[PDB]
Amino acid sequence: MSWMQNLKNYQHLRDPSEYMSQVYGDPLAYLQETTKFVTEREYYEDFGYGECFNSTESEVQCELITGEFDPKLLPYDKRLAWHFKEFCYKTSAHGIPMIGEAPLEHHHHHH
Repeated sequence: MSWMQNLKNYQHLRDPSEYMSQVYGDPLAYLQETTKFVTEREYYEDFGYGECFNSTESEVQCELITGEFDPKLLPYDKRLAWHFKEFCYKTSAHGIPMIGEAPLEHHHHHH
């Protein structure tokens, strides 16, 4: 699984694999990250709750940690830190469950 970090640790190539290892759920998530690398309407509009805010079967427990979301092993740029960590490795769930602007906009989820 360490290959996931090995790709996402740096941005030298346009290979989608770096972002396919970033997000494990809905294609739209790492699709927008592949074309942008930064926040986007669709990137947090259909998202908000799940492994990486996604609506797919939780398998690696991103709500706490996966073993690939280790802060010591993943380099953090300003844009990387905000988008990557908050979307995937965010453990909290407050009034803003999105990457940025969420005026009481909570995506459907179950407790």
